[PDB]
Amino acid sequence: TKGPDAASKLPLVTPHTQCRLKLLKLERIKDYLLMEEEFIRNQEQMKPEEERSKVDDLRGTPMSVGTLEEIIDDNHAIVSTSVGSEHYVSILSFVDKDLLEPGCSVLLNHKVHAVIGVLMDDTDPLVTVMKVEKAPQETYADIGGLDNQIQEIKESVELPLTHPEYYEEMGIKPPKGVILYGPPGTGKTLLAKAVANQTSATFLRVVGSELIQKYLGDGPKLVRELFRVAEEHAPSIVFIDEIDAIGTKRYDSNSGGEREIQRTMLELLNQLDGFDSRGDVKVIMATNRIETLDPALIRPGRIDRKIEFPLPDEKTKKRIFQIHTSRMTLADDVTLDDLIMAKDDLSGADIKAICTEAGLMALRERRMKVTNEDFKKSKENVLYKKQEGTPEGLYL
Amino acid sequence: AXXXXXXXXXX
Amino acid sequence: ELSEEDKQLQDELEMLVERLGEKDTSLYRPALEELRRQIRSSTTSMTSVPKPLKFLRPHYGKLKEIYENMAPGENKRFAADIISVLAMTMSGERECLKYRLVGSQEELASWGHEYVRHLAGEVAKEWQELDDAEKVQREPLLTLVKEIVPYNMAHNAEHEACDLLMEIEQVDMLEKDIDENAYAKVCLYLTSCVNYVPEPENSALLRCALGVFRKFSRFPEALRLALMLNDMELVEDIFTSCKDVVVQKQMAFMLGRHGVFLELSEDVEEYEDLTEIMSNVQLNSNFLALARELDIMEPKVPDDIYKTHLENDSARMNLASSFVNGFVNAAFGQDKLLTDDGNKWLYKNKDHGMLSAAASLGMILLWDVDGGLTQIDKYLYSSEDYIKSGALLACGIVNSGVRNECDPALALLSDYVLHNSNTMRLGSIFGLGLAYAGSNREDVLTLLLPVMGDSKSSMEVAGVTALACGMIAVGSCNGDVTSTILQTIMEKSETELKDTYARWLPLGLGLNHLGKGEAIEAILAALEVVSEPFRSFANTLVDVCAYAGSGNVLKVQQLLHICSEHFADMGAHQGVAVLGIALIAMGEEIGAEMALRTFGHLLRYGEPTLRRAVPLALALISVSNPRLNILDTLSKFSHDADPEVSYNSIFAMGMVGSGTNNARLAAMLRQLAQYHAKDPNNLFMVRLAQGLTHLGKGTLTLCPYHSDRQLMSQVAVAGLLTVLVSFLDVRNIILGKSHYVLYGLVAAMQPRMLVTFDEELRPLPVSVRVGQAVDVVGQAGKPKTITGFQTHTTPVLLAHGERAELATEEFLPVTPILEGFVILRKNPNYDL
Amino acid sequence: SYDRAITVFSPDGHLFQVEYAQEAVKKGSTAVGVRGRDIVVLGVEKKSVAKLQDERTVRKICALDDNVCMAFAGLTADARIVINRARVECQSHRLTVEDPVTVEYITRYIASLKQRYTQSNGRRPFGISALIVGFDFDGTPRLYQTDPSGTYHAWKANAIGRGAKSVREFLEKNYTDEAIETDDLTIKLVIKALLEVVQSGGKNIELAVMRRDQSLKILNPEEIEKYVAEIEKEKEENE
Amino acid sequence: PIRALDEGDIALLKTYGQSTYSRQIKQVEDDIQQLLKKINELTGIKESDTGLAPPALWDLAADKQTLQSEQPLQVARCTKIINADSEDPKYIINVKQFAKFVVDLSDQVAPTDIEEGMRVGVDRNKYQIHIPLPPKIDPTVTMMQVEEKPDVTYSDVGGCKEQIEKLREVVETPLLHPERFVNLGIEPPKGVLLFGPPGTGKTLCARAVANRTDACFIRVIGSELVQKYVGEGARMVRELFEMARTKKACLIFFDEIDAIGGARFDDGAGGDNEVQRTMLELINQLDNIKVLMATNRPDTLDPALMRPGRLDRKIEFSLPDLEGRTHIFKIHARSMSVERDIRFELLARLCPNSTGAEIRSVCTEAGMFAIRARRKIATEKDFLEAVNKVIKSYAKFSATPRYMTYN
Amino acid sequence: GSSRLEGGSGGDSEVQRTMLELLNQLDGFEATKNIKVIMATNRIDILDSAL
Ligand SMILES: Nc1ncnc2c1ncn2[C@@H]1O[C@H](COP(=O)(O)OP(=O)(O)OP(=O)(O)O)[C@@H](O)[C@H]1O
Ligand SMILES: Nc1ncnc2c1ncn2[C@@H]1O[C@H](COP(=O)(O)OP(=O)(O)OP(=O)(O)O)[C@@H](O)[C@H]1O
Ligand SMILES: [Mg+2]
Ligand SMILES: [Mg+2]
Repeated sequence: TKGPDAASKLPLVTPHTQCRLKLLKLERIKDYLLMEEEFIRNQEQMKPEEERSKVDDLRGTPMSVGTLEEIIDDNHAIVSTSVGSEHYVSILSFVDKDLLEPGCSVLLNHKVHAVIGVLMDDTDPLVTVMKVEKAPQETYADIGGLDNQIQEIKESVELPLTHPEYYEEMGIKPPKGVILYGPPGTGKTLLAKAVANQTSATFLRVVGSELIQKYLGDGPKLVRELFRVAEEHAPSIVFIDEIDAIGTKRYDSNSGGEREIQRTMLELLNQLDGFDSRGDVKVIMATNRIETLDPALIRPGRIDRKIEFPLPDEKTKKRIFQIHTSRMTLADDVTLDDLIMAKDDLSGADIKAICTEAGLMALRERRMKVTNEDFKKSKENVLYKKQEGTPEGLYL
Repeated sequence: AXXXXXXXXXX
Repeated sequence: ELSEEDKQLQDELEMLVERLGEKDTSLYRPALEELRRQIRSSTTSMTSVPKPLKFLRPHYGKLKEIYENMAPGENKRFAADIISVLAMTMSGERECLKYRLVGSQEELASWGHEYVRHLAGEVAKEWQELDDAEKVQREPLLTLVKEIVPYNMAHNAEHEACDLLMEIEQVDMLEKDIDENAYAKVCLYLTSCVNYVPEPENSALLRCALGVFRKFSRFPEALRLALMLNDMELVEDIFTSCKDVVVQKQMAFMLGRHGVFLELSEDVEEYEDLTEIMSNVQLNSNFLALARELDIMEPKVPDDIYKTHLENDSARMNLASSFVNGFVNAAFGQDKLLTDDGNKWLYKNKDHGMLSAAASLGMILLWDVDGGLTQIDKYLYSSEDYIKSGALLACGIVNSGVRNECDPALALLSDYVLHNSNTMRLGSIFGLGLAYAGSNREDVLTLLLPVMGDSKSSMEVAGVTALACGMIAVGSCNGDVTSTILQTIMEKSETELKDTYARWLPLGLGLNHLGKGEAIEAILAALEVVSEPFRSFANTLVDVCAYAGSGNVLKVQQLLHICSEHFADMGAHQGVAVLGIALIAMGEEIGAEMALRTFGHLLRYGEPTLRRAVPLALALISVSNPRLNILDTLSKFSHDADPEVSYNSIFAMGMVGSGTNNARLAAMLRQLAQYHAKDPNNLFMVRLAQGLTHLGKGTLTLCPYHSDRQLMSQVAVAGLLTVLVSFLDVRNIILGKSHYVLYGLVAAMQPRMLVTFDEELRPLPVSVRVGQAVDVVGQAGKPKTITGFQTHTTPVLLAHGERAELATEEFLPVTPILEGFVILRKNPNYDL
Repeated sequence: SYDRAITVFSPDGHLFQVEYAQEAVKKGSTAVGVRGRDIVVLGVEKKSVAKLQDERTVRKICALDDNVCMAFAGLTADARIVINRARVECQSHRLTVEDPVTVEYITRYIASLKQRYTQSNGRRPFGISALIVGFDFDGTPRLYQTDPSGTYHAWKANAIGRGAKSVREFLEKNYTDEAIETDDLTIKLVIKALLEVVQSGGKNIELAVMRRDQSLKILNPEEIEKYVAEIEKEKEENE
Repeated sequence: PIRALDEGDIALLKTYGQSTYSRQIKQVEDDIQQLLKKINELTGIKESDTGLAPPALWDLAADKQTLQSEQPLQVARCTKIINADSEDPKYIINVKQFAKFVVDLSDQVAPTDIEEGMRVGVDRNKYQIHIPLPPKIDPTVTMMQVEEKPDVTYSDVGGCKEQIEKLREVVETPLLHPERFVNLGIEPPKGVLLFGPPGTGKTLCARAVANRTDACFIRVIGSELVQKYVGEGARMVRELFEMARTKKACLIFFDEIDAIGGARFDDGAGGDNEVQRTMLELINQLDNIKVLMATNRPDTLDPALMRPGRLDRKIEFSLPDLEGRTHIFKIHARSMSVERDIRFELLARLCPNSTGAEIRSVCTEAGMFAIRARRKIATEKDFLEAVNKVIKSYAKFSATPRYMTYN
Repeated sequence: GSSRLEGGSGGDSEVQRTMLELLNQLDGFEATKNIKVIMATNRIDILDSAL
């Protein structure tokens, strides 16, 4: 357990009004940053052998990496070369006959194959990029409304790590695995990007299409790797966004290609709740269509809390507006209620386009102050792709 | 009915 | 291109600029009047690009020169306004500013908000570029800041308004222009900007922002700042100016919570109540009061804390047993092991074991000079009278954090501070320091004076002795005490210094100089006499104590250099250096969180001595603050191979979790105990860490910061520094003969509670939406300062970084910042 | 696949077509029915004229008999056909038995009209949830609500159409014996109740009131405006 | 008429009205970002130690010797023994991937030590059989067997007493008392294929059988049996079953058989048939070794693999009846901090047609309602609030307006 | 990027998995800086509502 390799977030500078309080706080972050660079650089310069040097001479360069398969004697193991062959190499003294485990990736001498070192942390480049290093920059205060949905997603991924006493003092096991579903543009991924900017646990991410490799076993083996790293790195959250790509309803497909995707779902379906129960690895799926996921992948036990994200309500839509018109410069005549009240199913991604557009309709008239007409026009210009589709005047 | 099919690649 | 309106406007402006070619009488007055109208009309409009400025791309050389010749009177000035306004769009600042300086005056409002601010910047730019070499240019610039600043005050631009004055270096006028609807925005801003601002402007801002609180009779707010500057005189005036007793009462409760004592004249009504409130005699009643509502009066036992059932009698572990029955049940007024069979318990501790156990007797009962002092009647006179130091620390510890009119600490301790036995004296001086920490009382300071010069006193007596004096005169730079410390420090010999306990002598020097970096230039000058290493070591450590909480990146950069160096007499200077960054940077959250990254780098790229200090350094940064990132960081080094790092990391965990009852920290602590079961040194302190993480069943915090984390507690910062530096050499100090030093924290031990009382002091259970505090600086209107709301029925507990707001408008608290004990005044505005 | 027929039970004993049928009622305009001591008020919202069509051919509140008025939701085509049958039933029973119809009976017949259509295939249910209100009880006011399922229910106050959940919740917490105690007070409640109209226009609220042994009275858009104003004046106590 | 922003226009938009700190502040933010970028690179490379042993346990002088005298030996298999004259055997050895060679022993080995078929080590140069090698213990298959017994006991599996009894007569009873199945001469079903709606207790009745095994329980992953290289799927199937016959009282549990048990179909133009030939190597294998299988979707299994010649017994895990749901509840609530009184019988009738897991989330959500509001006792009112969110909240629409028909 | 059909025997399931990638790439967990897309189509009703 290497511990949570949490993201690296620089502190936050607020005020945002671009006031001197802002400059000073950025300077303070810069000052320590300049200071911190000083120590790193001044540590190599200020900083100005006969035991390891002998070891590196026995190893030589380069050093192959094959898979250990059997420890025949204490000083002999069979190592399979990187091509799938086998070899009855010799186990030298410097290697630790403890870390040497069947399945471990062993460093092999190049000329005379002989175990020389055990290469832990051999996680694929395809799953070591899945780890979020630079934390996203959208804090829970950037998400407006969704207080009922946020709390549901904060009692499975944040609270169970800060106040564990509550849950274990009551007999629950903290809910682990939440399916964020709802219409497109409601905030599913933003709430996810917000748990990464608050959590202190390794936040692996996927896109539900990354874990479908072409090779027959490349697929199910990347998932078995991702949940090996998430478990390895202690507190972790695996965010499989757009889960609909891999986990759709199983069916008797007459196409081998489609029988390998399902052979990857039936791995994510067993790497979550199957024999040999999990450790501490929460999973946050997202999907705009919960009506096509397999009844098993969202069966209570793997996805315990199905957070439903409806289109914004009138009160939320008014809070959504301010979070995106916080940095804008509205004139005194910009009374947002004229646009919010409409019965148009204005999603939360629509609201940020009625903000980008109403700010660009301002440059049209050469104004950095958006008046009230700049929103009326923008609402129409931003509200297509949905036109108007409904019944005729049948119902009274 | 008519079914288009994908495919993998046994290395 | 343009249109009929745009192209014509280009020509109309083009004709006006061209017509100024000659000296025709009807070309200067007529044309300049037109430019005045068109430029004014567009600029005094919406943010629309000022078409006059876009069309007008002419050169002022012809009009600037003729300006002089062409009617140096009004006709000259008019041209200046047209060119000046055209300058703001372009980059001619020096000329752009000086045109409004010399050209037509008129008024700033007539041009436009965008113009006004641009003149604001240039005025600040010119003033900064104008030094004390000449005020002739200053009077005009100063006149400009006279008018413009009122312009911002009205236009929601207080930020620029405060920003404008700060740039000028002079911020007096805000006093005269702040409206009843503005002081909150301005006063909040300065308090937020003051921390970052460097010396001496930061100090000037505090008083000025303090002043603004004065003009509008917001007395409690003036209190918080008055202490921030740590100047008593302004406190005394507000004490004197408070014709309202209730505000007088409250501002004493904030004066007390800071541990600040001002001799109250009998002319002030309710002197005893103010004295008793300031003396902190009423604290004990509330604390016990708080317990009865919370139902935590029952004392705990070490076995339950450790949870021996889940895990798969040496004198040492008995101490860890003795300590945990300290901190854990400390201040609760009753312990199930140290009050009934104590003679039996201690007897299984060999000397220093007895010292620790006896001292916990006093810390088990804090803030009761009677109950504790009566719980101080069965040991001290022990057959092994060596434990007398033990109860003497208990004697002194009980008086720590409080002041009794009868001066018990000096009475009992004085008769034994001269006791010949070395151990008898250790408790005397140390316990006395705890009792009167920050008192600065001349008597006790004087009585402690001979202790320094008493040659017969052993070094361990001396090291505590200098520490004891320092803890009494913390943050006052007491000339007598400093002289005694400064005179005493010089006389030290080189051979006697090389011992570890001489590591404490410089500590006493700084503790006198905590929070005043201006006066520490001299103190570092005097220390230069002594020879190294301790000359350099004292210099650094004295340097750190000077800048406690200053937020001085300069000293931090200076301090970081010392740690950065790669050299044994240099490592003591380094170790105090890393702890230096922790203390200096721990005022602001922005810097403090950044010091973590620097601490982390010092560990991966650090060396033996540094790697030991880093675990301690993190301790001061987040005392009683279970930030997961820091708590995790201590763990990953909680198993380290070096014994010192393993101990320090374990102690840091205890501090970070002090009083937080963090389950994760406990579970983390329990697992470590199993891992280190073999090594008594680790097991002792990992068991100790579980002890600190349950300080007062969590009902206490060692955080040196009060008042929304803004008001520093000087006496507190003294304590943590003693144990932390003393931990710089744990084996000789902690693992050695000095288990008692851990009682140094008792100075900063404070309660964290949310008990709401009615106006009559009866507990008034008021719905109080309490959650994570969110800054209201820069947020227009009535921003919510509490997030993650969780309505609690007071009394309530506020983990560090939490703020409580009275969710019922029925009452209007006298002091704006709801921390500690607040007098809730029933709202006259509320109607049922 | 158990939703493409009217007499095919789902695995869990559900008549899904009837359940789908009540989906039309949720898509009509809000129609609230509150019964008072001497004036049983029933209102219609979302009047939503087209600006170029006369509103006489829109009437949604119809008097089934001289003593019983019927305000419906659901789909208009079926609403006219149900009202016509009910109007014929109120007279026909009068001829068969001299005494005129009561409110409960007509509701029982209307529920008897709908039910016989949902019972057998090859016939689509009426998709209207009608509020049956009428003083004809000869002393006691009584307002019922039908259901395209076929069950008639008696409520002291109701809400049908697009917004029943909002209106109904706001109606329980504001209906009391004190409120109904006055006639003008009784109407003030419905105008307040339907004041939660989709846009709260205040101008698209139509309330009709019938009184003991009285005649129906479609409030004119001058008395309603006054009542809308008066209710607004009463609501002006917030400040 | 959307006039394009003229260059003259752009200059003003960006300077007119600018807050005098704008250029500076935006400079500060830009400085930080580049500064952070540089900060990582100077330290981003974190040493990844390579598993060297402590300095004490080194023999560096002898280590140079092993690398110098000892030589790498390719691991091969003797596929035949020609026995040219019975005095010059001329063994044929397979080098796995290299090729098939007719080799002869190095003098060190004994002619009688290399028996046909046993793994034989050869020399890189001439391929002379230098040393015999132990039979192949698969690195993956060996890890498959559940070395740590699952903690779930049989008392945790509720409402499936007749389904557990039916399993205990095929997986436990014929393995502990092989005398009731002999007296009547009934051939014990040597495999059951647990099927049921997802989340009814298939894998819990699997871990439960593991906690009381007395056998060697092998947990077949499903993923590992589908390997990239052709054939390596079947090679694993054999090396698992082979690892069972060697053991006495071995149980194999192929969880999620759908992975490698899809209905056959000609798709040879692709790697799918690779997986299919891995099943046909499992169908041959199946038809003291008991076999279990779990499949939430049995209909996708090959008819051949569900015949009563391979999977003699098919236990159906149905949705619990009421007398079992009140029992599934008490099993998961025995550790909850519930108020003594809870009418669990009542909570069983509010979860109609609910699986054995959604009963669990009702117990897990019940507390979460008791944690949201600071009550340390999860009262009954919470559960009804729980059954509204776990079961009802996702059961169906069936709502008041459309439910005033049922009374 | 035509509307996502229900996964089954006959239904676009691979042009879908690449649609769910572009869908995430443009506005996904990782924000994109300075990349712009100019899709051009004829029928605008047959695209999935996420695109
Ligand atoms: N409730 C909300 N409050 C504030 N911003 C919101 C809200 N809902 C959506 N947004 C905005 O939506 C933007 C993008 O939408 P988001 O990433 O949340 O969608 P999604 O759930 O990932 O959608 P999809 O189904 O297409 O994957 C964010 O930048 C965010 O500012
Ligand atoms: N009938 C049940 N009785 C008790 N617990 C159950 C029951 N059904 C599910 N559970 C709970 O759910 C866990 C796993 O559910 P289960 O074993 O049924 O999964 P599964 O049938 O393998 O699902 P899938 O077939 O989709 O993989 C059990 O360990 C237990 O905690
Ligand atoms: Mg998304
Ligand atoms: Mg299973």
